[PDB]
Amino acid sequence: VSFYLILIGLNFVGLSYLIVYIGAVSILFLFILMLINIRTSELQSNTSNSIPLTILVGIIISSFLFKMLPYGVIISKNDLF
Amino acid sequence: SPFNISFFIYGLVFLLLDLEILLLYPFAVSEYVNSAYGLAAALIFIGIITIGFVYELGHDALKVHSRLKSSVVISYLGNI
Amino acid sequence: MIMISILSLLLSTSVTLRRDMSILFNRISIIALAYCILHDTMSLSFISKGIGLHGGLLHITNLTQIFHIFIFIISILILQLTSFYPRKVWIPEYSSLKDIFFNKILYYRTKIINKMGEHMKIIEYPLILLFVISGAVFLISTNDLVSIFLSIELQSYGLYLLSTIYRNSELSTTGGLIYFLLGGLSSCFILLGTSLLYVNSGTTSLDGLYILNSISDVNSWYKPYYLNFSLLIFSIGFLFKVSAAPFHFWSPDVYDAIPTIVTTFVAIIAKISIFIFLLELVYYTNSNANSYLSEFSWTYALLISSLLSLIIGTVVGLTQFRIKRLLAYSTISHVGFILLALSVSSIESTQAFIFYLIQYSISNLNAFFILITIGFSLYGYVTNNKEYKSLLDKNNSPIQLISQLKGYFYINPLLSLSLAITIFSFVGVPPLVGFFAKQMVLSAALDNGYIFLSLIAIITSVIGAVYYLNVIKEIFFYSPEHEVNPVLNESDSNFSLRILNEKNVLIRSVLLKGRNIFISSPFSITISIITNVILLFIFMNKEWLSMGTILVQILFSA
Amino acid sequence: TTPRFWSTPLKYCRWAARERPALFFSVVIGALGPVTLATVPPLRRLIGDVDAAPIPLTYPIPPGPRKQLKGYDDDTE
Amino acid sequence: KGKFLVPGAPTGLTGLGTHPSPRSALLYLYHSTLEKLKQIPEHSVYRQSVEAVTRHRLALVESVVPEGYDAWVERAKKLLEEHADQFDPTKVGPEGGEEVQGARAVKVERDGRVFVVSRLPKEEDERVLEWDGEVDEGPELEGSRTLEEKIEGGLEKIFTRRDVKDTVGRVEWEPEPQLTAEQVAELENKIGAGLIEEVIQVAEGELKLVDTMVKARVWEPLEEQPRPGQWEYFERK
Amino acid sequence: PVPFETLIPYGIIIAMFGVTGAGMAKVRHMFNGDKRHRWSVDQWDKQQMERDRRLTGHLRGQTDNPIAPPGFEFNNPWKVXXXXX
Amino acid sequence: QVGRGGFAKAMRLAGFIGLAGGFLYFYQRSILRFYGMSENAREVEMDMREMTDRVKAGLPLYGESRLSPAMQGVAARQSRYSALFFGVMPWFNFVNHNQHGVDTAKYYQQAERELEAERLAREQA
Amino acid sequence: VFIIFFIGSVAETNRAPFDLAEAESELVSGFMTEHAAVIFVFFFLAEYGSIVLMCILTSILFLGGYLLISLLDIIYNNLLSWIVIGKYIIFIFPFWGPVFIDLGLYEIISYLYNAPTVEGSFYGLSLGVKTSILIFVFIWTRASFPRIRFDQLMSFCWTVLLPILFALIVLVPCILYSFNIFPVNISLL
Ligand SMILES: CCCCCCCCCCCCO[C@@H]1O[C@H](CO)[C@@H](O[C@H]2O[C@H](CO)[C@@H](O)[C@H](O)[C@H]2O)[C@H](O)[C@H]1O
Ligand SMILES: CCCCCCCCCCCCO[C@@H]1O[C@H](CO)[C@@H](O[C@H]2O[C@H](CO)[C@@H](O)[C@H](O)[C@H]2O)[C@H](O)[C@H]1O
Ligand SMILES: CCCCCCCCCCCCO[C@@H]1O[C@H](CO)[C@@H](O[C@H]2O[C@H](CO)[C@@H](O)[C@H](O)[C@H]2O)[C@H](O)[C@H]1O
Ligand SMILES: CCCCCCCCCCCCO[C@@H]1O[C@H](CO)[C@@H](O[C@H]2O[C@H](CO)[C@@H](O)[C@H](O)[C@H]2O)[C@H](O)[C@H]1O
Repeated sequence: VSFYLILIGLNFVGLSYLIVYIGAVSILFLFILMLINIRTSELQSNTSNSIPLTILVGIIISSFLFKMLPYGVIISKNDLF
Repeated sequence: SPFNISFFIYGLVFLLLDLEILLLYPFAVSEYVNSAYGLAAALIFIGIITIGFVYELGHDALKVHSRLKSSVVISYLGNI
Repeated sequence: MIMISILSLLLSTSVTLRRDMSILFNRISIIALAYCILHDTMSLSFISKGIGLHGGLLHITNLTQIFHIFIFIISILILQLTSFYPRKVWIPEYSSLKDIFFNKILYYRTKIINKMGEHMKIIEYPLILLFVISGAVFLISTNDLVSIFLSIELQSYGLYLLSTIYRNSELSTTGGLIYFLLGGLSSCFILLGTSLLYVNSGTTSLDGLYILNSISDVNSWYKPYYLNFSLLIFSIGFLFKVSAAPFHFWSPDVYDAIPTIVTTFVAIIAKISIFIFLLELVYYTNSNANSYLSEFSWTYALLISSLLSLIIGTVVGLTQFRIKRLLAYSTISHVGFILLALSVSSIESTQAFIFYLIQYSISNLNAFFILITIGFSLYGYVTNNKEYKSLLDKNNSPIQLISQLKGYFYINPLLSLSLAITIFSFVGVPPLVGFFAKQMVLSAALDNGYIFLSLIAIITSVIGAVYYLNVIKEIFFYSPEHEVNPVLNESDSNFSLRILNEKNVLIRSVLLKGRNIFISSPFSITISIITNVILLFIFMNKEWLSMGTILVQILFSA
Repeated sequence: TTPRFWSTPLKYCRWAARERPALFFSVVIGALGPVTLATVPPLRRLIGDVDAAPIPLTYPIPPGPRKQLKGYDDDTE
Repeated sequence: KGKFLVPGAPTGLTGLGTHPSPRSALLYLYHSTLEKLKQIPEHSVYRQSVEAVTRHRLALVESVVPEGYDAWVERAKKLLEEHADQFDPTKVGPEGGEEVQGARAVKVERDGRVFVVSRLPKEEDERVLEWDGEVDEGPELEGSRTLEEKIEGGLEKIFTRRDVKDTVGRVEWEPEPQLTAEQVAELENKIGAGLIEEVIQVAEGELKLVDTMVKARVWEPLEEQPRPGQWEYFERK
Repeated sequence: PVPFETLIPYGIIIAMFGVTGAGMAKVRHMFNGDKRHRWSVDQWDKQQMERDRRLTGHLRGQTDNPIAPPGFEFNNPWKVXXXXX
Repeated sequence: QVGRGGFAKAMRLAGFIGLAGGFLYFYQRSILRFYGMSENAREVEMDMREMTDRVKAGLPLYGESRLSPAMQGVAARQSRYSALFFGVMPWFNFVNHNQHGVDTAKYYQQAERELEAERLAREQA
Repeated sequence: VFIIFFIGSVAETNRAPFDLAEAESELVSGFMTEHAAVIFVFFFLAEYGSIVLMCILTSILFLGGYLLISLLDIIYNNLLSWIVIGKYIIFIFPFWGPVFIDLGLYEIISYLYNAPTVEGSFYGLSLGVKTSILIFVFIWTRASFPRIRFDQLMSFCWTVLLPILFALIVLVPCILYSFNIFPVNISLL
């Protein structure tokens, strides 16, 4: 996402994301996660059950929120230049 | 084994101050237009984030610092 | 003045590590909040629907200042809980002006007054409340989307910190964790809603959005569908923060886990700021002209929330046995009445909305003070019940079960009638103040066509009255399981109290038993002022109701 | 041993300069900024060091009615 | 300036700090030592050796007297007499009380001599001292609690402790006058065993040995003879 | 005495920094039409070079003629993009 | 029931808050007469005199600002009616902008009528 | 600010005397396990290249960067007897009438000075000479001091250096305002 923004001209904020998230937030996340004892099987839930609810909520949110976005964001056979 | 809390404090105090200095870099590349009014606002912003820095200095949150006469006094009174 | 207070208090608590120095920092937080009341009180000499200040990012309104002062006083009353010791020792020998002003009493006060109790030791507790108050009084006066977001986070983040400040309780840290994780998801919803507003309107100013909605409301290429869709996501986050069903499962758990001192503040302050902010947003998003715009009115989510909150809050509370879980559900049934008055946007509904919010914030406060005072009262009592032995955090929440209140009428009769007068006000029985609040909300709804919801509301009010009576039956219909401590009155057990004078010379010595230990005056006086307001409102109603009639006369004026 | 600021203000300042130098002189330098704002600018206006006019950052349009020019017309082309 | 030794100032020996009252400590230890020697028979050379040496040092210690001692002792005699119950080990324990933030004294008798053992609250910075140093036992138990739990929580201590400021029935014990720094040096030049504080270290060692010398009865005949050829090595002839 | 052997590597580093600056100044010179390269270029400088291309064909080309040559009116470049905006 | 130095520390903090709240209240009491939210008959006369005395002296009515006309307009929008938000946020005007919400024709009109009065007196004698 | 930056730049590179944290790994390895930076030149070229890069950036910010103090300004001020005959007489006390060859040297020397290769060369030899001087000061620092414990370096950063820096963050823009010296932030230079 940082590169996507730099690529479209938003260098300061794209560099700000780099300095702030990758630089400092994810580092604090790495500290805590490499010191808390984590048994990787107690965090594992039966994901296969939630496929139908993934199917349902994916359609409903996508179908509604997309109409809300403005024309300029969804701007991307005669193609407009 | 328990992990030391100072690891958390290193990341947190960095995370906040690093966000704070980031908010000042626009001021340094906009000084001529900002002039006196911009300076005053930035001084106020610098002052607020400084007071929170003297709080961790005052409490050793970084836990970097913090690294005899006898009370028993006898008196002689003599024979009974 | 709230900002000068936080910085000065922060500097002082930053250079000290002494925990004995907390009671005095809470007293200054009460004096600090008194200067803020003197400043907002003097800022009420104008008529306006609003004045945009500080570049338009803030606004000031007559309704904005009144609520700023109400917030400051509700804050000064909760602060007393941490500014005065829970119990006091009083003797008629030291009760006059000459004594309380020029003489002094000396005794071993530590175990009587709980000097080193937990709530008397956190030094940052007066400061964290002052940062919550700051976010609340900013949310009231926000004129921009970013300002709303930055204010709601300032208030939300400080509520999480207050809920985790008892660091040595497994319950408190659990509750702060539930609050932050469900609160953070609520904030995404508030942020999503504002983002979709700016991305479709090009503006972050509320007045520009109000005018774009004003011009659309007329009975082709750019339908303004986003405003009602954006504000419906936006209100979902604010519905969670006020714990309206369906987004209510978090409040019973968080309110029961954190200490009772803390649940006074957290369970009052966030609703006052969130509900005042929503009222201005409902007034200017109204569709005067019946068009397709009003079919997707965002206010329908509040109508469904209110309907669901009336049912859930009164039905689920029937089987609660924990008093703080009971009171959490009772608050959900009261936001179902607040939410109906907000949803019907009429002159009568707004006046009834303003009354209901103030009086309910005042009465649920009495319900929290009475509970905390009863907990402190049992210091001279003992019990042999096997169930009370196994309770958790018996120091952070002394009263946890409704059965621990059995036969309190036998221990303290007027404290029991204060809790009766307050609970009957929640039921809505006349002549009590809470009747005159539900009367106004029902009359507003009936006058404007909400007959169906009114019948639902009066039905659930019967259901919700069932669990309120169970509390009353438990305090009065039975004999206590708590007996006086036998050692406190042993005839041989007395504590010596010395009366001195100005130049520290003994005036008298006195022998005192546990019969000479009472509740502290700040708690007793506060309880009696609010119980009396609930009981005597029918004789003192003109200034309170007239303030609301004038306030809604301006919001609707022109 | 170590003094107390509110009992002996001058005596604390000497101890802090000697015993907590980085901390003491931080508060000193921070105070010099507030002083330098208060002092030099009036003294500069006393010695006649006038602040430079601002540089233009937009087209400098002059005020008043248009001058009704005559010259450089289509016929001259 | 240097008329008196600062208590707890370093002596030059690491870990050994200047004694607050060196003369009375040494007197207390000697007399206490002489009292425990009566558990030992008269014909033991150990007791005679310890007795003679202890009395020899006891004489030189008593040879020096702090200035104002006669004046101070007369007041202290009366102050004990009229307020004996304040300083009684049977009333206020071996410690002079439990309020460690208040002054604590106790009258102790050894070998026909009277001593007061006053324990003084530690001098700490006001910027770090919470509640004037009153020990924190924890919060009071609150809520529904049993009779037994309240007792083990200390409730009966309400009717026993006192406010540290409550000083009406009590009188302040005034300390003994000290030797001068030059007087201490003269004490050292007589005893001839180094620093005064180092003499107290040896003197309180002689006090501890008597307990072991009595329990083992070192004056009794030889326990285990050397069986023949036990201490024989490789000597010629 | 001076231990020039230890000093030999430092001279190597100075020679490498010299070669980068030496060789980079010359490649840019030739790239820019045997004239010195532009540095802190803003939107104005870039558009000015675009109009230089319009008059001469080279972004660095310079001409002092008062009249623009025929066709100059239609060679104004309007850029077209597919995505960003 | 605090320790030895705790009340002296608190007295200092309560004292700063008192000087803080005390000055804000004093300033807010004076500035509401400017806003028209308090009886201000006295200050209307003192305002009319000074502002007219400035016009006839050729002075800028509200003084000269080292700030840009645009920074003067930002300053003015920040401080207009801001003493009304003192209980939450402190702000003060220290800029010489000319945006003060009032139609300044009256000061000029009264200067003109006062100049025409003095000129006749000089011509009379 | 420069000294703090150079000291901060040694600590940032993990270089000695600020390397005790990564130093203590070799002392607790034990009799069962070992390190992983073993056959890899990557973390060594990553390390040396970050030291060189922290030296070039330190020179960019506080030393001249590529700025050579030009002596061609000094010769202009001193010389005043310009001669069109190529004599190039100088109005100085050690001066005389030089015999510099116009056909051979002056024509050639003037052209080489303005060459794109020569001027670029001096700009990079300047930056190189300055980076190398700082590379010396890193190596000299490692050979001069013992190591600092991790808590002590943390105290240095958080209770000494950063307080001074935040004090200077206040003061510097305050002086630039007091002497009308805020630079323009448009593209000039
Ligand atoms: C403008 C730039 C300003 C920069 C900062 C200016 C100075 C402000 C910071 C210092 C303020 C005083 O804050 C003071 O800090 C010291 C050092 O941690 C603390 O020090 C004390 O407590 C800590 C924590 O138990 C102990 O490790 C330490 O041994 C003890 O002396 C004090 O409790 C605190 O009162
Ligand atoms: C137990 C409850 C007891 C009663 C509690 C409530 C009593 C206080 C209610 C006061 C508010 C209504 O009363 C009135 O409202 C209006 C509008 O807000 C305000 O009126 C104010 O503005 C006008 C308009 O310029 C000014 O001229 C007037 O001098 C000023 O008082 C005041 O606030 C108050 O005079
Ligand atoms: C239970 C309900 C809880 C409600 C909480 C909020 C209550 C708010 C009550 C205060 C309302 C305003 O109360 C008002 O205060 C200001 C304070 O200067 C004063 O009002 C006065 O202001 C200025 C002087 O400062 C005068 O020019 C003005 O004519 C006069 O009205 C009066 O005392 C009162 O009219
Ligand atoms: C503030 C502006 C900064 C501008 C310049 C930024 C340059 C950043 C370059 C980062 C390159 C990697 O950074 C560098 O990585 C290497 C390998 O992981 C580390 O080096 C590490 O491994 C080597 C062994 O191989 C050890 O001798 C060294 O002690 C250890 O720390 C350096 O400590 C680190 O500085």
